Amino acid sequence: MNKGDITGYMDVAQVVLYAFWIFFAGLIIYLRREDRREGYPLEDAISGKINSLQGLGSVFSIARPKIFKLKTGATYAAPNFKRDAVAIKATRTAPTAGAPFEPTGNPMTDAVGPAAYALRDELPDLTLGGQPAIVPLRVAPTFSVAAEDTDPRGLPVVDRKGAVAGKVTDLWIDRASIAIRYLEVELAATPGRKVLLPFAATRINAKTKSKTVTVQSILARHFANVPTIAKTDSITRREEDKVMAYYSSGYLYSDRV
Amino acid sequence: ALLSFERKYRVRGGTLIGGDLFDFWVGPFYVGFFGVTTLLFTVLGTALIVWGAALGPSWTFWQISINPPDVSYGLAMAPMAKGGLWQIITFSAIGAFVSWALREVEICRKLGIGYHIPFAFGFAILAYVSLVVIRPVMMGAWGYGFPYGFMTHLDWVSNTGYQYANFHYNPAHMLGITLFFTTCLALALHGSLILSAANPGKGEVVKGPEHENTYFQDTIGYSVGTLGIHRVGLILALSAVVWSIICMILSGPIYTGSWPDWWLWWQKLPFWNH
Amino acid sequence: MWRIWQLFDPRQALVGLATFLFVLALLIHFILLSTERFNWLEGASTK
Amino acid sequence: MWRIWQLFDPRQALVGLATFLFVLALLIHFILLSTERFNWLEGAST
Amino acid sequence: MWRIWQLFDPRQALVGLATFLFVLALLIHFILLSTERFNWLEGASTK
Amino acid sequence: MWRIWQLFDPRQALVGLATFLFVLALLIHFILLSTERFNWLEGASTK
Amino acid sequence: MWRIWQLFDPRQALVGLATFLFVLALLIHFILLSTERFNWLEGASTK
Amino acid sequence: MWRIWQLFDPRQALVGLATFLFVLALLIHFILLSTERFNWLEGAST
Amino acid sequence: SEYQNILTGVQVRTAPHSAPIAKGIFPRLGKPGFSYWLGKIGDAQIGPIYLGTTGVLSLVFGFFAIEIIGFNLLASVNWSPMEFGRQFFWLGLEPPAAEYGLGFAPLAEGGWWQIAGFFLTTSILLWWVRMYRRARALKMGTHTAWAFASAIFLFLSLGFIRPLLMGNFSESVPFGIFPHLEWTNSFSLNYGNFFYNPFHMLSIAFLYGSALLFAMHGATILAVSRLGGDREVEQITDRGTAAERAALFWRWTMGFNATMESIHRWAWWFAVLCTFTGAIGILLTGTVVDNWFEWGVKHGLAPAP
Amino acid sequence: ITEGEAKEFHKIFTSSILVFFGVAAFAHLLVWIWRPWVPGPNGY
Amino acid sequence: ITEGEAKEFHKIFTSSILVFFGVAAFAHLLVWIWRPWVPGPNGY
Amino acid sequence: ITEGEAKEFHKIFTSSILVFFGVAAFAHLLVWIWRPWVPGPNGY
Amino acid sequence: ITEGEAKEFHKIFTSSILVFFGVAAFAHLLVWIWRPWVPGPNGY
Amino acid sequence: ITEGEAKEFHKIFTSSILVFFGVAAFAHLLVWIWRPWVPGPNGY
Amino acid sequence: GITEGEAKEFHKIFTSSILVFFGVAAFAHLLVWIWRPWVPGPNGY
Ligand SMILES: CCCCCCCCCCCCCC(=O)OC[C@H](COP(=O)(O)OCC(O)COP(=O)(O)OC[C@@H](COC(=O)CCCCCCCCCCCCC)OC(=O)CCCCCCCCCCCCC)OC(=O)CCCCCCCCCCCCC
Ligand code: 07D
Ligand code: 07D
Ligand code: 07D
Ligand SMILES: CC[C@H]1c2cc3[nH]c4c(c3C)C(=O)[C@H](C(=O)OC)c4c3nc(cc4[nH]c(cc(n2)[C@@H]1C)c(C(C)=O)c4C)[C@@H](C)[C@@H]3CCC(=O)OC/C=C(\C)CCC[C@H](C)CCC[C@H](C)CCCC(C)C
Ligand SMILES: CC[C@H]1c2cc3[nH]c4c(c3C)C(=O)[C@H](C(=O)OC)c4c3nc(cc4[nH]c(cc(n2)[C@@H]1C)c(C(C)=O)c4C)[C@@H](C)[C@@H]3CCC(=O)OC/C=C(\C)CCC[C@H](C)CCC[C@H](C)CCCC(C)C
Ligand SMILES: COC1=C(OC)C(=O)C(C/C=C(\C)CC/C=C(\C)CC/C=C(\C)CC/C=C(\C)CC/C=C(\C)CC/C=C(\C)CC/C=C(\C)CC/C=C(\C)CC/C=C(\C)CCC=C(C)C)=C(C)C1=O
Ligand SMILES: COC1=C(OC)C(=O)C(C/C=C(\C)CC/C=C(\C)CC/C=C(\C)CC/C=C(\C)CC/C=C(\C)CC/C=C(\C)CC/C=C(\C)CC/C=C(\C)CC/C=C(\C)CCC=C(C)C)=C(C)C1=O
Ligand SMILES: CCCCCCCC/C=C/CCCCCCCC(=O)O[C@H](COC(=O)CCCCCCCCCCCCCCC)COP(=O)(O)OC[C@@H](O)CO
Ligand SMILES: COC(C)(C)C/C=C/C(C)=C/C=C/C(C)=C/C=C/C(C)=C/C=C\C=C(C)\C=C\C=C(C)\C=C\C=C(C)\C=C\CC(C)(C)OC
Ligand SMILES: [Cl-]
Ligand SMILES: [Fe+3]
Repeated sequence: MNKGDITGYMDVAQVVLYAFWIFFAGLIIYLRREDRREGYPLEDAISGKINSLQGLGSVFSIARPKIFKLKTGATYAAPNFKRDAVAIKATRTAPTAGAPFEPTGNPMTDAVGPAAYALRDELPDLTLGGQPAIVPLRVAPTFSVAAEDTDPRGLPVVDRKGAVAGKVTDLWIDRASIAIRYLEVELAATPGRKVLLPFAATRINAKTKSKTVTVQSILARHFANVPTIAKTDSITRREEDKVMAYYSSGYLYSDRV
Repeated sequence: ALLSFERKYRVRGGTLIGGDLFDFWVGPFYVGFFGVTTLLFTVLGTALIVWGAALGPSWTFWQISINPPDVSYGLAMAPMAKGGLWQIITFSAIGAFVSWALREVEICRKLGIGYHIPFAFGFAILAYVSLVVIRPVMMGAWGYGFPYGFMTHLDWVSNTGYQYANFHYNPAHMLGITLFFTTCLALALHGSLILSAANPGKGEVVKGPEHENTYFQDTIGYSVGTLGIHRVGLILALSAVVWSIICMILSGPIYTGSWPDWWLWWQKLPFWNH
Repeated sequence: MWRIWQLFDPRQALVGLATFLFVLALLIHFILLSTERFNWLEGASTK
Repeated sequence: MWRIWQLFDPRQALVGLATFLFVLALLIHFILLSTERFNWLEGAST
Repeated sequence: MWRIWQLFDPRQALVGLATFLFVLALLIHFILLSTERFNWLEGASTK
Repeated sequence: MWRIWQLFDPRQALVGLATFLFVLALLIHFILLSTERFNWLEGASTK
Repeated sequence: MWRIWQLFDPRQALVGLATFLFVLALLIHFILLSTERFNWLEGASTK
Repeated sequence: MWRIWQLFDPRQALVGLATFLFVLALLIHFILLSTERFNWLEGAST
Repeated sequence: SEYQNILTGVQVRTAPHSAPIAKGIFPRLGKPGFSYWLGKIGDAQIGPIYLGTTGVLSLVFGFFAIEIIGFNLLASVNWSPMEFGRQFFWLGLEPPAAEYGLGFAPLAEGGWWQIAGFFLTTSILLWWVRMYRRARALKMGTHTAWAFASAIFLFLSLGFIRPLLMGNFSESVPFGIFPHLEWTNSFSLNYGNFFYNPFHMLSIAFLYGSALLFAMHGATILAVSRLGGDREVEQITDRGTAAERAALFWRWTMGFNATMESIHRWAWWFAVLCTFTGAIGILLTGTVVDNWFEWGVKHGLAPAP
Repeated sequence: ITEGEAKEFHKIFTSSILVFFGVAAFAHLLVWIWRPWVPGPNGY
Repeated sequence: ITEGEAKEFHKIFTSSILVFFGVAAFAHLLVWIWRPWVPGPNGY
Repeated sequence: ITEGEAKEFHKIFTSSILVFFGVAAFAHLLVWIWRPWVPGPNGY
Repeated sequence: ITEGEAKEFHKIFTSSILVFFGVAAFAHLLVWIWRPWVPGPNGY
Repeated sequence: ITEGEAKEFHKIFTSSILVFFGVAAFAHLLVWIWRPWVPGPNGY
Repeated sequence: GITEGEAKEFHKIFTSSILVFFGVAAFAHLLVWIWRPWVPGPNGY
């Protein structure tokens, strides 16, 4: 029956469906442009020169830089076209572009693989009030652990093999998100040395009365090499990245190093 | 080619099996041993699907359909032309999906991240395995599996639902639906909030966690926060799948009647059974 | 038995007990209203 | 029995009691409206 | 009795009371519209 | 009565009141249109 | 066996035990109401 | 065999057993109620 | 096992606070509370809620609609609370029959449904204005209101816009639990199986894709949560290793990846397109396609019967 | 809130509620005169 | 709100509510003259 | 609450609850006179 | 709660529960006189 | 919990189970007299 | 987490308790067998 027809065979529902397919293809192009605001252009794996297999859609592939305005009055561009140095403290196992790298030295201190981090700003994340967000409870007297929970302070810090790394001496809290981000651990060896421990790299074990912070990521010997921070009461985004990357590398490297 | 930050992460190691032999990249793709076995099962199962299309009556993509054996075969292996093809494709697909999950584990190991993604994908695999293995085994015939075809799997859904009079009345199906709708709602809200904070408008500075929490406190009186929403969004999607699996293990293996008639227990409760 | 008030707070006990006994009583009256014999508001005969 | 007001806050008590009594009263009037004998608005005969 | 205004904030009381009385009144007018005898807009007879 | 405006913000009062009265007025006009006798646009007879 | 109370908190134990025994009792009465023979409220004959 | 209580926490053993044994007992009573011969409440003939 | 970051073990407290907004007619209402179990999943603060003129309007219209529904449901069981509970899921308020067109039906014959539907519609559209204006007050983008507009477009298509195209309300949706399910069943059967409606197929693909994306994205952010990945807007404005490793996991897995910002656009568009393509599929049904299986046979979805 | 404020409110409240009940009683009387709502033994 | 501006608001409120009720009362009178809404014993 | 305020509240509470039950008892008596609600053996 | 405070509460609780059971027992007696709820062999 | 306190609780617990089982046994006896629940060979 | 004499103490009460539990159950099974046995003969029940 003639109701929907546009031609002998063509009809409105079919036309509306192809109009959707045209829209959806255009949307995928838009979405893929947004996906390319970090990391692009692509580079040759060996030389690091800007190269990749590209069609004529290359001309629409990467968007003009959008500018984010930060409440400090600084800005961030995306794409910024900044890229990592071509040289790293590792070498390929075979000369082909697809080959993996082997670390030249200690990968955890050389910051390669899961020990690698981004060169974030040497600035702390800020509260809406402009104060640094992540600070020890020593400096945030209005914060407290909820009365229902175990306070980590004074607990021993223990690795997966049962060696004591130290004791918890402070909590670093995020004033903006209202959460514990790090524990500040005084080391058992070189007593008086303090290191940050990412709180999500821990759990509290309380099956036995002398409850303890267990750390699966790294062994007790690795705590002495945890990256240091420049200030005693604030931490930059770069220092956060450096510390968190170090512990994330433990699952691959801690039985090597 | 590589992303501007990729090279420093492309280290050796993290493989579950096979050692160094497979530990390399083909363009953007990581290979590994489970990459190879992914390709093995993928090519086999795909070519067997195309073979089934060549055997069948049409090349119209929507109409192509590889069907399970007749229920009269029970759980025996059928002849290739009589449903055995569907059986080989099914176990090749299991091989492919399991290989894909284990390949993701190797990538997680190399990057020092947690295993949440292959774990979550394991619920997709379990849902597929429930429909093509567990349910037909408990019902005693491979012929209860869904056919591999663009429209014919939807026909199987239709036939299977109306076999129980009206599938909307399955209580686990109602809960599965609720969680699927809630997942899409939560995703719409989560995508919107991050974009509204990152893109406040021309002449406005990027907003942070306090604004993010304040928007949903102002609108609906609660904020789950930036970590909680990813926990919730994951749990919602996985629970929707779990209840979908339950609704299908109920229908046929356990409960065989009309789902509308099941609810008559409610009207018979003694405090209102007048 | 007075030592049970060393086990339990009287404030909590009474609020819980009031809630329990009301719901129980409401349940029982609704059960009776579902019967032919004991629905007093409809008053079927004892044939 | 007056010591119950040392046990419980009168403000919470009266709000709870007023809510309880209203909902109970409304329930009973709805029950009666559903009957043949006691629906005063429909007024079936005896 | 006047001590009740020491016990309760009038700014909460009068809004809660106004809301309560409206919802009750709306319910009663709706109930009457549902009846034959008292649906004044429909205007059935009393034969 | 004027003391009410020190107890309540006059803006909050007028917004609440105007909201209530518009919704009520709209409800009543729709109710009358939903009737035979009082739907002035359809204009049925007084039979 | 008084050493049970050195394993288990009597307060928690009594709350759990009372909750279990109520739910069990309530189940058994509902089971009997479902039978012909033991539904005392309907009172079928012992033919 | 008392060494088993150094191996397993007695408090978990009792809570585990009580949970297991109740669920098992309740299952068996419901299985019997599903039979003509042993449903004592329906009481069919032999 | 390592910490999987699914539940917050130790959670902190502080004085409740929120971002400033300009003074309105109404302040933020309620005393902020905290609950322990919400603090395990997410933020603990059961914070204050904003009202405002649009909030008053939406709740008043919506309350009237809910009362009109609820009173009609209870009236349909002759006011019995026992039969109300016994029948609750089966109770519904039905639209008018087709002979009334789009004019006001008699109250008992769907006039109450028309009033309830209008008041519910108005309340929802006022809630859209609320979601919009709360973002502008916080100097945030309006993305949430525009996502909500897609859900509303399906709701309006179901309830009013298709009736407007059909010229009557008879196939509009009844207010009732099993009744709106029964409407969904009968609508598919009357128009020749909704599985063959391609826009229903699209709507399903985006519904499945939404659960796919949230499973992928939720698992991704938790996988990088020991690297600070849950701090997404900070990662958007200063790319950390968490955003780098999230990108590389997906690139190495499937050959391509998003950014920390753009994954939220993928999320936004998939959930939107579920209801948008849904609404189009409803508006084409009966207006231009009377039987979707027959349309499918014409366009090669199925062999000729 | 003082005793003086409470008693000031109370007397205005007492006046307002007695007005409201007076008008409601008048309304109920007129409705009863139109159609009473307690049925006899034989109904209405 | 001061007592001075409370009393001015109360004046304008008192005038406007009475005018609103006055127009509404006349509207009800005109509608009653057109079609009254209390039915007699035999209905309308 | 203090002993003195607890004692005081109990007085006004006692007066008002007795008034509430007194009015309810009168309401139940009138309804019983209209239509009693305990049926006989033959029903009503 | 002190020992004496527990013993005092137990006194008021004991009288209250016995009064509650006493009213309930009288209600059950009146209901039994109206219609007993244990059926004989022939049923009701 | 100290031994004397555990023994004190056990004394009252032991008394309570005996009362509870005693009442329940009396209840089961009366129900058995009304209608026994172990059927004979022919059933009930 | 418990000492030798403490494990032995628990074992003593456990051994008593389980024998009491099995003794009541064996009595219950005997009564049920006398009522209606649950091993069918060759002709069935
Ligand atoms: C053997 C088994 C094979 C099973 C089937 C597999 C299908 C997919 C093919 C997978 C293999 C592709 C390999 C490849 O392309 O490598 C390029 C790379 C050299 O490249 P390069 O130098 O590094 O430069 C590349 C770069 O410039 C390109 O740009 P960019 O980096 O921004 O993007 C990367 C591409 C990569 O894409 C892929 O690899 C495939 C992506 C997945 C396609 C899946 C299609 C089917 C699903 C439904 C589609 C739906 C589309 C709409 O990224 C993309 O293109 C991503 C596009 C994403 C669009 C998402 C849309 C979602 C919509 C969902 C549906 C909604 C419905 C309502 O190669 C080399 O280095 C040399 C050595 C390898 C040579 C490869 C030769 C060809 C292999 C073909 C395999 C056999 C295929 C049958
Ligand atoms: C339109 C202007 C211009 C034009 C010359 C051009 C033409 C073609 N492109 Mg393209 N494209 C252009 C621009 C551009 N392009 C892409 C991408 C991709 C990827 C994945 C996206 C996909 O799902 O595409 C969806 C469709 C979209 C985006 C529209 C262009 C493609 C069409 C109409 C071809 C569709 C027909 C097929 C048989 C299927 C092709 C294979 C797959 C999708 C796997 C995929 C392989 C692809 C295929 C092709 C083909 C076969 C052709 C032919 C026939 O000439 N294009 C995106 C990407 O990530 O690239 C790595 C992306 O960013 C981007 C940009 C900006
Ligand atoms: C007449 C039909 C009748 C009707 C009344 C009705 C209606 C509705 N229902 Mg239903 N339904 C009916 C019957 C019926 N219903 C279901 C199911 C559901 C679920 C589906 C999601 C799910 O399960 O995802 C389970 C997920 C799986 C199985 C995951 C599969 C994917 C995997 C492993 C990965 C595959 C990957 C590749 C192959 C790679 C390819 C290559 C490349 C891309 C390059 C969901 C909750 C649900 C929703 C609704 C709604 C919203 C409605 C509305 C609005 O009316 N229904 C199915 C299920 O539970 O399955 C476990 C099931 O089998 C079944 C039946 C027979
Ligand atoms: C026999 C049944 C038959 C069978 C073949 C089949 C089966 C399946 N289908 Mg389907 N379906 C059938 C019929 C059918 N199907 C749909 C729709 C869909 C979409 C809904 C998207 C959405 O988000 O909805 C859900 C969103 C809505 C409805 C819009 C947002 C909601 C709003 C604004 C309301 C806000 C609420 C308040 C403020 C509260 C007010 C309070 C009170 C009233 C008390 C979704 C993708 C989808 C899924 C599947 C699956 C998974 C299956 C499987 C596995 O079988 N189906 C709807 C539509 O868009 O159709 C194009 C629709 O109308 C319609 C019909 C009639
Ligand atoms: C469990 C929650 C949700 C979920 C999660 C999820 N899915 C996932 C992941 C996660 C977390 C991944 O990491 C993984 C991924 O890589 O995503 C990009 C994946 C994935 N989810 C996918 C799809 C998918 N997920 C779905 C559903 C869901 N996935 C759930 C809603 C659906 C539905 C409901 O329809 C689909 C289609 C893929 C994009 C991807 C897995 C890719 C993969 O396994 O690749 C290797 C295999 C192949 C390339 C092809 C193998 C071919 C076989 C040999 C034959 C298969 C034939 C088949 C049996 C029949 C087909 C006919 C149809 C018409 C029925
Ligand atoms: C993109 C598609 C998905 C989607 C998106 C979506 N939904 C949304 C949004 C978005 C982006 C919102 O912004 C909005 C929202 O607020 O989310 C939190 C909303 C929303 N999605 C909703 C529901 C919903 N979404 C659904 C689906 C979907 N939503 C899709 C999957 C579904 C279903 C069936 O799948 C439902 C049921 C709501 C929770 C919410 C919109 C709320 C709204 O409009 O409320 C209007 C008001 C009322 C209903 C009235 C309530 C009245 C109270 C009882 C008053 C009590 C107090 C008062 C003071 C009394 C006064 C009495 C006096 C007047 C006498
Ligand atoms: C960057 O990070 C971000 C955050 O932080 C900064 C965030 O915070 C959020 C925001 C997200 C959240 C706060 C939590 C999201 C969680 C979910 C979607 C999953 C669980 C569901 C909800 C929390 C409900 C969502 C809806 C809400 C809160 C209502 C919004 C609307 C109003 C307040 C007004 C109108 C609606 C009202 C008054 C109530 C609506 C109804 C319900 C909520 C359901 C009530 C239940 C029923 C009707 C019963 C149904 C079931 C029945 C009958 C049978 C079973 C019985 C039961 C009792 C269930 C995001 C997205 C985010 O990106
Ligand atoms: C924090 O925010 C996050 C981001 O980041 C910042 C993100 O990005 C994402 C990710 C999300 C998005 C980018 C959004 C878009 C995604 C979706 C909408 C989800 C749906 C996805 C798709 C539609 C894409 C589907 C594509 C898939 C599954 C990939 C298909 C590819 C293959 C099967 C090939 C795999 C390759 C392997 C195993 C190895 C290499 C092989 C080849 C390149 C080709 C074949 C092989 C050869 C040529 C040679 C080698 C062969 C051998 C040895 C074997 C030979 C023998 C044979 C038999 C073949 C998320 C979640 C996120 O939260
Ligand atoms: C001219 C004379 C010859 C001399 C030159 C010869 C040598 C050169 C040839 C290169 C072409 C082959 C490589 C193709 C990949 C090259 C890279 C690529 O993506 O190309 C696009 C086509 O991709 C692709 O079809 C990739 C396709 C991959 C998957 C193919 C599957 C085929 C089998 C299943 C089919 C049925 C499925 C079922 C259908 C129902 C086209 O560009 P386009 O700008 O959009 O790129 C996006 C980018 O530019 C954005 O930055
Ligand atoms: C007071 O105490 C409480 C709250 C307990 C009272 C009780 C409340 C209860 C129990 C309420 C229960 C409600 C239920 C069970 C609701 C179920 C609702 C469902 C499932 C609804 C599902 C879908 C409905 C849809 C999509 C309907 C949409 C209708 C629309 C959009 C209609 C619009 C109509 C218009 C605009 C009419 C225009 C015509 C005019 C009015 C202009 O002329 C006639
Ligand atoms: Cl966990
Ligand atoms: Fe996110």
